[PDB]
Amino acid sequence: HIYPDFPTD
Amino acid sequence: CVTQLLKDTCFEGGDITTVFTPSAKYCQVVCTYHPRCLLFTFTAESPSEDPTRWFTCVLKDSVTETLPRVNRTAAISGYSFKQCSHQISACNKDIYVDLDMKGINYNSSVAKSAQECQERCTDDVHCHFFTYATRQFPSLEHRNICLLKHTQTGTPTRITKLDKVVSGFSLKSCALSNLACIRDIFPNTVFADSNIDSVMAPDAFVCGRICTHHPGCLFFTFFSQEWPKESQRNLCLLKTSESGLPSTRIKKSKALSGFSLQSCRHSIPVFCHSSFYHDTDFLGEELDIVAAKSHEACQKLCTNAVRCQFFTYTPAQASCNEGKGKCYLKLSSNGSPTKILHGRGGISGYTLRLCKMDNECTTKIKPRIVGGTASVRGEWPWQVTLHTTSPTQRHLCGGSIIGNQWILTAAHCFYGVESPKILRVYSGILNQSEIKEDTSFFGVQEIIIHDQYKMAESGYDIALLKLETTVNYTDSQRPICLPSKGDRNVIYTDCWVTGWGYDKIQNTLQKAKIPLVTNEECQKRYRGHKITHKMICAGYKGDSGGPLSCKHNEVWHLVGITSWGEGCERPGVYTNVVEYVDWILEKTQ
Ligand SMILES: *[C@@H]1O[C@H](CO[C@@H]2O[C@@H](C)[C@@H](O)[C@@H](O)[C@@H]2O)[C@@H](O[C@H]2O[C@H](CO)[C@@H](O)[C@H](O)[C@H]2NC(C)=O)[C@H](O)[C@H]1NC(C)=O
Ligand SMILES: *[C@@H]1O[C@H](CO)[C@@H](O)[C@H](O)[C@H]1NC(C)=O
Ligand SMILES: *[C@@H]1O[C@H](CO)[C@@H](O)[C@H](O)[C@H]1NC(C)=O
Ligand SMILES: *[C@H]1O[C@H](CO)[C@@H](O)[C@H](O)[C@H]1NC(C)=O
Repeated sequence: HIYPDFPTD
Repeated sequence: CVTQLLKDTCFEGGDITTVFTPSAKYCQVVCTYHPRCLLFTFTAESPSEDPTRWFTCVLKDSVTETLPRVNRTAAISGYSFKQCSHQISACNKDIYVDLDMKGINYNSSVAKSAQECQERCTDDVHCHFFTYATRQFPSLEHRNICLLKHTQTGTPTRITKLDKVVSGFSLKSCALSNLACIRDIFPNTVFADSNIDSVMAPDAFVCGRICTHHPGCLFFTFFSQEWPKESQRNLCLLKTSESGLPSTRIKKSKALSGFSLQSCRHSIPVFCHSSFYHDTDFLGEELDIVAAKSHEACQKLCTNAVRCQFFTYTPAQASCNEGKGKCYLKLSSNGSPTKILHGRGGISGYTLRLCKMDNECTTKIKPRIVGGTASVRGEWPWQVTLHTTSPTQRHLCGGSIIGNQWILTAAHCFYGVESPKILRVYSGILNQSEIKEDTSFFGVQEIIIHDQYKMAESGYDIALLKLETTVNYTDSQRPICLPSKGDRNVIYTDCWVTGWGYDKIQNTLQKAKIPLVTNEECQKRYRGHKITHKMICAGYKGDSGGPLSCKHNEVWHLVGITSWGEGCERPGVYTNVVEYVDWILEKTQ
């Protein structure tokens, strides 16, 4: 799995 | 060397490449370990440039070894440490708040704290850096999430500011990891897996050392000079897999295969190749050609030329001609020969400018055979004799130099010593009768005793002495390496106890090779008291706090401090140093 980044909001 | 930095200037051109660092301080480290970088310019977070320029670390080279400075806002300049003499460290304990470092995110998991996320990055076979979202992190499903990352280079591909998060690197390069190293090298074996890079290497040891300091190398395959295909001799192949282990072991002939040792980084030579390669010529770009009497002299001239990465000396050929050869100082874009030609008469090696990036306790020590029991100066240069001034100055116990300002010894050694000030550490000693009132000695500034220590038989029997004045290393006084946490499962089989027998002292230093014996085997002999994993035994003439030193793969390791022995039959018991690595490091930096 590749995970997405953390949210910029 | 211009060691500190230069706000707020910028070098002009000469760029090799551009990378991303959370700071100039780190930029300067990347520049040091890069094989061509001599200087660099970092760009800090600032009003003056778009976000997309922040954290830009530009590595550079110049033939004159410097560049034109120019004033510029929020730029920081510096030089690599290649020019410098003191030790050089990759370790970076920095946590960076509101900084998010980009890379291939391969693991998402929940973690107590940024700390415990760091422990996870460090303990993982792929992890370069992490980002950890804190419990004040707006998005409720992202709080407490520890994201693990890697890239090609070990540095992030991008850096961005992002509130309520913290990033940091793997502390593998401080000797903090628990990941086991595989020291086993497999002959006649090739691996198949993603080839992430490749170099030419004169042998499979250089190949493995390079694999170890290549951020993305987990294992490697080396094709020897005797390999069938002409085009691939001395080709060293740097591999990786997602499993992280090699999927397959194919048999073959004249290849050799093994693993990164990045976990065991201290305690193993890595950046330092001091062998000479006979009738071998290393191809690269020529930086100079000078006259010289020997290879040794060549190597020194290379070492003293900061752009030099390797050399070839062609001597007075045969035995005929003036004993003056040609020293070709060479260089490449990656610190390796572009090609390695056998059979052309040259003698080749590498620069030693490299060698101070290695742990001081990894130098060789100049041997002899065979016995036994007479030691001599130079032989056990980490051994110290630790003296007490009262009632009258006498050998209280043994200990071991492990740091510039550090001795490792037994806690039980300081039963009723009220004060550091009654203690004398003498190094370089052989005869005890050689110590006189004029003899030079180190004062102890402080005594750190494992707090959970009580009875020697109970365990936790370990003390650090911080010395008052640092030790200037020499053939007579040199540290010994701590075992690596990743060497836990290693089987030492060249072990030696040293000391003066302290009870009734002996004049000259004693040396006795002995054998470890398993805990179980020990437990069975020591009826009453338990024997924790935090001890280790041996047996089949050293003193308290004295070293149980084991030689593995050419490096000495301090495996045990002697604590309670009934032995020289019955086995001795020892503090199991490996188990107290975390502790020693915490206590010492
Ligand atoms: C993300 O990591 C999880 C934590 O396990 C550690 O993660 C890395 C440091 C890696 O070295 C791994 O081997 C470590 O053990 C991992 O899950 C493991 O632990 C969790 C509970 O914390 C548990 O849910 C899981 O069953 C455990 N076992 C294994 C070996 O992973 C998790 O799987 C990993 N994500 C993956 C592989 O997709
Ligand atoms: C150690 O002990 C005695 C000193 O009385 C001496 O005869 C012996 O040679 C000494 N060794 C060295 C190397 O000084
Ligand atoms: C360290 O190296 C040698 C030790 O013999 C000495 O010549 C030198 O002066 C020492 N000290 C320093 C601070 O350089
Ligand atoms: C940057 O350059 C000058 C030298 O030319 C230096 O003295 C000063 O700190 C900076 N310049 C100005 C104009 O302040």
